[PDB]
Amino acid sequence: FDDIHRKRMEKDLNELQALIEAHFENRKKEEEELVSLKDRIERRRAERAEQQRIRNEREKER
Amino acid sequence: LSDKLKEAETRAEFAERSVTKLEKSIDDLEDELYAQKLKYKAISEELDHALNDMTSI
Amino acid sequence: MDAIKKKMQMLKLDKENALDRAEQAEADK
Amino acid sequence: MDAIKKKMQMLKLDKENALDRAEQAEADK
Amino acid sequence: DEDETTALVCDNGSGLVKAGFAGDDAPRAVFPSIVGRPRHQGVMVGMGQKDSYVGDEAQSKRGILTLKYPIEHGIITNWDDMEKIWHHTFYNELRVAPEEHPTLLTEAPLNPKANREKMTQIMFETFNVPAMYVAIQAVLSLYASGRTTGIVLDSGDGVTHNVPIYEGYALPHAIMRLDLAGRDLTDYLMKILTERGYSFVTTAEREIVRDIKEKLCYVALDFENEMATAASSSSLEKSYELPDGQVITIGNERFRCPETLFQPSFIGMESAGIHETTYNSIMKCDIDIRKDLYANNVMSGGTTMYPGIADRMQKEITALAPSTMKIKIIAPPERKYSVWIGGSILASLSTFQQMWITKQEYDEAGPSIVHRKCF
Amino acid sequence: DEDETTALVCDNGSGLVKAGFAGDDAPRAVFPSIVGRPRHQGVMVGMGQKDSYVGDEAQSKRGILTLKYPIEHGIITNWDDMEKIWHHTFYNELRVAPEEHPTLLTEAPLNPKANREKMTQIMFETFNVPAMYVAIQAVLSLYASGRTTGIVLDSGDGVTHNVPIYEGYALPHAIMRLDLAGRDLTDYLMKILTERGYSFVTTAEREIVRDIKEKLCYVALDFENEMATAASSSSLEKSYELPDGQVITIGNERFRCPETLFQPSFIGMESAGIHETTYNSIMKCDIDIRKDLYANNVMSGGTTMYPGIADRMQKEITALAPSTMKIKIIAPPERKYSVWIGGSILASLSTFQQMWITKQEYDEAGPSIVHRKCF
Repeated sequence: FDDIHRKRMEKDLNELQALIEAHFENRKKEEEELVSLKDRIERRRAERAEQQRIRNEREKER
Repeated sequence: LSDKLKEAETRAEFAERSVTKLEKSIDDLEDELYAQKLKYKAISEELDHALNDMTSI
Repeated sequence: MDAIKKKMQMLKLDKENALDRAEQAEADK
Repeated sequence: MDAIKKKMQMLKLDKENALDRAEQAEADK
Repeated sequence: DEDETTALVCDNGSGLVKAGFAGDDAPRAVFPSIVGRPRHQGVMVGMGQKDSYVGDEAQSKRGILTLKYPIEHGIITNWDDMEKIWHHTFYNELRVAPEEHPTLLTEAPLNPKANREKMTQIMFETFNVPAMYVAIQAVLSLYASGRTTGIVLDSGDGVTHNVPIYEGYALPHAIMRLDLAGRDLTDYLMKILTERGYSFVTTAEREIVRDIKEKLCYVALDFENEMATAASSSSLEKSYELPDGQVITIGNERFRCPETLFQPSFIGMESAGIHETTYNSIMKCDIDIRKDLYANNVMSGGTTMYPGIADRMQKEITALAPSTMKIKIIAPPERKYSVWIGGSILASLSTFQQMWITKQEYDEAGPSIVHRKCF
Repeated sequence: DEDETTALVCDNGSGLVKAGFAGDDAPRAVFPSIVGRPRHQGVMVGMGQKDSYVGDEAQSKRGILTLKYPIEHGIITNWDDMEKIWHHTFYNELRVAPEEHPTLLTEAPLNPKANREKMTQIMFETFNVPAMYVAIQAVLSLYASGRTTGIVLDSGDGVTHNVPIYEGYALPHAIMRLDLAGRDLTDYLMKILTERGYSFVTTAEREIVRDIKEKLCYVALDFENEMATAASSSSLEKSYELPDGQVITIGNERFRCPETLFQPSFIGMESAGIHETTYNSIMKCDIDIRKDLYANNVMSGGTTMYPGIADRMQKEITALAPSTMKIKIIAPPERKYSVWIGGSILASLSTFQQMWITKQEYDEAGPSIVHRKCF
């Protein structure tokens, strides 16, 4: 019986460390990859938006 | 053709405007959304990370 | 707090049982 | 969370103290 | 899918039906005890649409359905709907046709004989089950909890039964059956939320209130003190998100609804509450029985999962009980799910194989046989 | 103009405003709960013209006004328009001033608490009434009809309440508050008159339809038979003359509208009708209560004045009810205005003079005080 309790702590603490790591790392990987990716998407969209604004001004003159 | 062009040009502008309006509302969506996306999961993550440790008593 | 839900049950039960034992151990006279 | 840390330790202590009291009182009785 | 004729097991209440197979330690699926029917005239053509929807279908399509429960206060009043529930429950999700497997259904100890007779008749004549048994819910709770002794409080949606069992024996003279249940608690919440400006009168609205109760409500260890602050300040209020994006904010009503279990007068019920109901069952048992029943208040059924109930029931009995005596509640996390599990345990006991009514004895005697064979 | 500080009594509903003084047997004046506003740009100079019109003024000048009702199915939301209605009711009709008289207002037993708090706040803060008392419409309905025991069927413009009272006590668990009312009948009739080729969508059109309903409608004892003949022959048609000289001839719509009270599905409501709610409110009461409530189903409010309504409900309740026992509907001529009369009865009881919130207790506690002082 008390071995059940020990097994529970063994899995919970192995899980705790796996979790502290997975909780943090899954977010740091997904989250930093996401902002890095979307920081670039945001910049590329802003660049394209500026280019289209310029393109629209050029057509207006045409 | 002039009317179709005016309508198409008007629509080219409205559709492109809708495209840049949505690209912007989407960016302004997604960007503000990623903030939620990056912080709601990181806050809740880290809360859960912390919970494994919070509960180590 | 899943960790707590179970640790809570474990400790409430273990302390209640230990306390029941403490009380009986003396109460039995 | 203070509630969980403080009570997990206190309930753990009620158990440990009660367990020792059971052994002690049982030895006396 | 099964490689043996294991019995199939279901706990069919006025609320939900838990189902799985004999020999497991958990149900495999849960369905609400609901059959839904459209209350509108179809305008479009070719959109399918059933005459009735069952279980989870009934709730998923509920926007235009009236939702009815075939079971009330522990018994089946509408068995045509239960047959659709059982086909769905046993065959669509568990994937087992009862024709090749025994079936165990449950009841309260004083549940009207007509209900155990119909449960037996339906499974033998509509589903062609090779064997049947109708089990006592209190027995099943004690098996699952590891007890042979205790007061079983099955405090669910239908009826609170409250039966003392000692060393495996029934003590029927001490049963305090009470017509106080989870369905009434929901009705009370609908009325007090109406007072707050959120009237609920339709099926969709009724199902919302039952969802509010299940997610926000609790009994509280000390009701009057909890109410004194909840009724005076926003600091004890909790919001709930309604299906259309609107919200409801709830204060003392959050615990006043569940409190009806301890104060039945809130719904016009002539009762002192579930803790005196429990206490009187202990009180009426023999003096060398009482000590074991005080130490074993067994929690099964719904409402047993309200915050503060396990601690409150032990405190309330302690307050009625003699001093010196140890009052204890049996209320583990696996609390209440003890009745389904017991059905599995009983169905699979080697000592219970002779208790199954076969579809031999059944046809010779008819469904009244359950009254002679199950207990 | 009164020579005594008699309480003022007023029923400020979603339909009509009834008012008079305590001790009389009728309201002195009755008018609609309406505040009207111009929906057009003025062009002539020196024309006077109000920003808003009240009661009969609102209807008299309605040709260019949009008309609003401050009370929504029994609750006050537009308190500013109601301040104008009360001022008009008291000063331009009764010729009284609340400052010199205690005032009694009334609401249904499951009416949201906000209604009682706002009515209390305005009468104390804008009218400086020396005292207030929010009464229960069900209490007042039985006082006027002469019962301590019975079911209040208050089927008026706002909401149908359906509450059993026994020996002066509420039996609240059996209240069937229903979202089916005279207000829905007006809108439903506008839609079925549209089916006949006479569309009605605007305020003026709504007021015309409310007049058609009040003068031409009935329910009938046997709906299907009345329907079969009305749908087949001009012999059951009745004309109505519109304000602009147009004439509308109405056939089975004359009763199909009102029939919604027994068949709520006509307006998309999930309900079995007013006779079933009456029946169930009794069936949920103890058997030593039911014998007195079935014999005393009591009508109050509008729609109870329709030909065939007391016989229609008594027939359906009797059909649902057990034999031997007698089922009866009490439907006195003091209909639609009987709750006002009940207000006069309550306001003038010697046993009621200790029930008033005074304008001392009010300011110390604020308007939430009504929730503790009245009931």
